[PDB]
Amino acid sequence: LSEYGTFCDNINSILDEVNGLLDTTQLHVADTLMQGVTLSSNLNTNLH
Amino acid sequence: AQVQIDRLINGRLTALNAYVSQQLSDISLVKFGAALAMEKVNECVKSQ
Repeated sequence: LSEYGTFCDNINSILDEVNGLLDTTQLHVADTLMQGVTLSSNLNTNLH
Repeated sequence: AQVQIDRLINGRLTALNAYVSQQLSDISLVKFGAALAMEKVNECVKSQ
């Protein structure tokens, strides 16, 4: 397998970049959900 | 020498197929990004 070792390096690198894209996408979705959100400190969902 | 060279041809042709597949996927992402940039030019720069 060491003669083909570049194939395993490319497979690992592509999966790592794909997972980095999923992490970056999840952060962007969370940022979109949190953008411009302002809450009262007095807000208690147990009563309200 | 034909047997040894055929092993190298298979490896190098597999390498090109893998690179070509990655390039097709990356250009699809670039086309999506370029459409977004054109939409941002039209809806944020030339108008609001």
